[PDB]
Amino acid sequence: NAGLHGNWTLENAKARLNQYFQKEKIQGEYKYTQVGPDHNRSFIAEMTIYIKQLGRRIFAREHGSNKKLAAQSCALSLVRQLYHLGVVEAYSGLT
RNA sequence: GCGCGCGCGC
RNA sequence: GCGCGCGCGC
Repeated sequence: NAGLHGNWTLENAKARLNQYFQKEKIQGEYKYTQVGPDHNRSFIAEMTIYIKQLGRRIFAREHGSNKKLAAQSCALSLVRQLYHLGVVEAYSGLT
């Protein structure tokens, strides 16, 4: 499954996104939305970034049971999009 | 190796 | 805070 998407996963996606941000001298911000009531809260994270290489912006919107997971999934979608658009290489590290 | 910073885990 | 792994710069 990650095999279809350049071996980008929840555990390596944020690092690779931040490295893209650094190389491009941009900064993306996670925008969070509360889901469920206060005693059963989970999160939407979303982010929009302009990609110089493509001349267009991309977007991700993901749910997680906590803020950390919501942000990791958001970065995962973003990074997998960049992979399939050829902006970003397949993951080369270890698994 | 230093400066700035990031990831995963505990 | 600690461990391991990285990035940009010099």
